Amino acid sequence: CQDVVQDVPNVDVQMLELYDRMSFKDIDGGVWKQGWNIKYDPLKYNAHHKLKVFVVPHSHNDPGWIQTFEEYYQHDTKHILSNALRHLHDNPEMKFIWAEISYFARFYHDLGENKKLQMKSIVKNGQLEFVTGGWVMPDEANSHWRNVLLQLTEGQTWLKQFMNVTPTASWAIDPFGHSPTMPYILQKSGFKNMLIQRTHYSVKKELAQQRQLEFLWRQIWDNKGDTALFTHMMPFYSYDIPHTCGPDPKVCCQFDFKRMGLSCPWKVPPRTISDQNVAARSDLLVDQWKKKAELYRTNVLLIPLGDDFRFKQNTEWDVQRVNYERLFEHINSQAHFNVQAQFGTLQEYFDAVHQAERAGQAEFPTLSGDFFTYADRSDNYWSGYYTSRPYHKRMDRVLMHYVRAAEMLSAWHSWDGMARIEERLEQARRELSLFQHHDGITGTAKTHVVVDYEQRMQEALKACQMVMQQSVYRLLTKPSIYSPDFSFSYFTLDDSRWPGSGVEDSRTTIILGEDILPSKHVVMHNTLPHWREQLVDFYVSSPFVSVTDLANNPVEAQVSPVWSWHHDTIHPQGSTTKYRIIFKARVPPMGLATYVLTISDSKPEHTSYASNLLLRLPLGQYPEDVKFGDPREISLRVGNGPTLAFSEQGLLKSIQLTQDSPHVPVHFKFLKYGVRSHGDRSGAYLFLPNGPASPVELGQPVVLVTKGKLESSVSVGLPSVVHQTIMRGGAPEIRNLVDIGSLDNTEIVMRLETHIDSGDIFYTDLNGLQFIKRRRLDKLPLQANYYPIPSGMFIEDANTRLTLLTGQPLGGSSLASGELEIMQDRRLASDDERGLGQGVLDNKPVLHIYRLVLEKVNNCVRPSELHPAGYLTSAAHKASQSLLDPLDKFIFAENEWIGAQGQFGGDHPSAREDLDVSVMRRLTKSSAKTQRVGYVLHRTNLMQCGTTQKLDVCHLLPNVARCERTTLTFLQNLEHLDGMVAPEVCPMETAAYVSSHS
Ligand SMILES: [Zn+2]
Repeated sequence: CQDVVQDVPNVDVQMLELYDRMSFKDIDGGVWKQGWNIKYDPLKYNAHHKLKVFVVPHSHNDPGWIQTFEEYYQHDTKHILSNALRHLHDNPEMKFIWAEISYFARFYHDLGENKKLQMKSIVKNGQLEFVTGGWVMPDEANSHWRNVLLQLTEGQTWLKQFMNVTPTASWAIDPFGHSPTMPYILQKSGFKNMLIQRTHYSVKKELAQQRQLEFLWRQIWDNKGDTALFTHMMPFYSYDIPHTCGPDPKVCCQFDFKRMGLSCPWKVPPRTISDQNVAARSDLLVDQWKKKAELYRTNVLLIPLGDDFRFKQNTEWDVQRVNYERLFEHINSQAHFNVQAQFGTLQEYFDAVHQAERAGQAEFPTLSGDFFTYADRSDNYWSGYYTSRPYHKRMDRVLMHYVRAAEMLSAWHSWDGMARIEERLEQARRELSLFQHHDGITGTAKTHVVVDYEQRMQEALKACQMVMQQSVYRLLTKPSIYSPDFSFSYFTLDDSRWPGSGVEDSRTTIILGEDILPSKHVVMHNTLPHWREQLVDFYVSSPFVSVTDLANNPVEAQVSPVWSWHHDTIHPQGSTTKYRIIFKARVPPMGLATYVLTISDSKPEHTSYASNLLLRLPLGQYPEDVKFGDPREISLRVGNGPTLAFSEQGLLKSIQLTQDSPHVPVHFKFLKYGVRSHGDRSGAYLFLPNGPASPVELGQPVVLVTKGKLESSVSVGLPSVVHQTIMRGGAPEIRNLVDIGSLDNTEIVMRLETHIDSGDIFYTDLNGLQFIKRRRLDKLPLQANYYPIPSGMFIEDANTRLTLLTGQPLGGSSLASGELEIMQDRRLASDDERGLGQGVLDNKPVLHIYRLVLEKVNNCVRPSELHPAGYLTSAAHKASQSLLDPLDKFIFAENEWIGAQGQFGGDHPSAREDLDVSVMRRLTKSSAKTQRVGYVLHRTNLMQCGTTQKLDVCHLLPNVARCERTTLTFLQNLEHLDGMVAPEVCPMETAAYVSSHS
């Protein structure tokens, strides 16, 4: 294994380093507004050194944006794919690339066998080429790497199954900035090349000037270069035809033949190509191509030809094909051009580029880093969509976990097709895959489309719950008794965090009575491959409840009241009819644990009761009366864990890690950003703040303090936010119920203030996979120092680190030494002129979840001050795991459960803490005679600060007949393991394995 901590990779372009030494001047470059007047030596070209031009037709299809998936399918996409099948069949020389397999599967399954075979013929002979072959073209900022791999797998599994093709070239023309997570996953999924477009105009100029627009993109920690993937960055402002022929859009627009009810903004229309004008038209176009070609190191030129939902009308196919063919015929026949031009595919471009490389014609630079935050012009930084529609951003992480749990729980067995496990899991995977779209999770779609995504994800959650509860009943019911009704609800799921009782009062109360129903079985699932102890809670009808395991061993518990917050002043009310029972569940690796909740007369031996302090109320049978008092400071400690001090407004002010350590200042504060009155308006995409954020007036808010042996919390009702700090004996958990209400042109930010001597350095993660060093640049505007916070952010000095872990992707920064900040929600009256044609006025209450880890790092082995990566501690990693993959809770639905067992997976290996089974998925239905199960293993890298059994997934299921290391999609064998043991994986590596069973 490589050391990813001590050694810094040597790369030609390191983006943090490049950023430091770039000026980012927005100079008028001429016809190429953000570049320069490109010049080439015409004697560069001759009969032995021709320019080879591939013109690659394409159609950018959004699976939701202005219209829903189905609306676009019926209005646009089904016509584009009908016409592609017809025109390509009829015209053997015509080419077309297709990215979105969600639309292609929708279309293909509706074809007659004749058309299906015709479709197969144009794929087989390379006329229609799939690029990436993901379900969608995903967002790269907010997306979790697990969901990027899921949507890739869903698209490529469809292509392999129905078209017997696996793309090895990626096409990502529209995501709003680019992540090195994409090459990481692509290169471990068999890919050889990828293409990107939306990178900062100053980065385009800078790389273009050095012909570094093609590069071997490696991971920021990769010393060896084994992660390297060949990347083509397109050089200009758009993927549209005016911005793809060459540097001058006024010329390129004349070669978009559909613009004869569309026109050219530069007011020179395209002209039909004739024998009268082909010599002149060809001279104009080839001059553009030769300028584009000066930006690249080979004599092979990519000329994309398309735009949004193009190639819809058969006459657009005619007018583009016939005019380009007249140009190609003229140019190829005229030796003075020294060009060979033709319709081509993306793979054809890359193949030719690598042929040129192998022949010594070019050697390509190496690059590490990311391409956030994107600006398409001036100060228009796209950091807005890191936060837009945060409700659905949170929903993404919930559904991610439920799909993982449902696939893992159901994987243990083969299921009868009558159970419809495969149908439910396929629905769940596709709704979540669809939401990865760059107008889904981004929050950049119209309100009615956001509603479609929400309803799709809600059906997906329901599908996962049905699979999970059937699976748990099977895993924990004696095989001699197990006799399932596949339509029956054996368990209901209990989720304290989604949507959140403050968002929807939906959690079921377990109603117990010595009369009516004395006891209830509950079951916890642990998707992680190690023993886990976590506090769990349930709603109960009485406070006099005792916890046992199934062996009747008592379990210490705490009962708290059920609190909710109300307006008219924001104040808490307490239930008289339901209570929280809280206890520590101990659950095996990838396993289940059964407990029993039992009512009594009065206070049981092993259940404690929390005190309640209301600073500024009956609780039925709750045996401790609520104490009252004036606003004042408070200090709480749970177990041996940290001591937290709170202001008289119920906001953290300091953390003491240990009894004999200092009171470290850590202040939470809420602030607000506004919208510019004059010039560019913030919208779904753009963050254009009218200066630094302003404190929110908190007034005299009501602070609720609940104190118990197992769990304590401070809650305050602030304007727009019910803020809560929960303590369970480690890093505290922060919950914000965010209701931005009617606060038009407002962004609400949560800031932490410390004396940590961070300076201009902070760390943010990419797709929950890796932490990247950021440097705050005063030469860039505020919105440019905003980065994606998909799962966490941290600041540190020589001695101290503060890490904030998130349960949802949000936008954030460190805008000053010792600060972190993270946006909670945004309400924007104005459109930001990127085509959505509305503001963001559909806000709804969302419960945001966080863990806050203050740590001493002076005895941690940290990377060199030159390393572009950071790494979490054990504590911060486990805290992230708590948020993303908590224990699942199941309440047995019926009065009695015959055959009930107490534990599943007691014999499962407890793997090293830095190892995860990201995916466990059964690949075969019951009717297959060799059953197959896919595993994705990810090993992170944790900082060694000076403090388990081997996991072989090949042997997790019995009767293993063989085991293959595969691509992450499971679609190709990479290494036969004669041994049928999976070798363990290196730090920051991800490997896939498929086990076969007889
Ligand atoms: Zn798009």
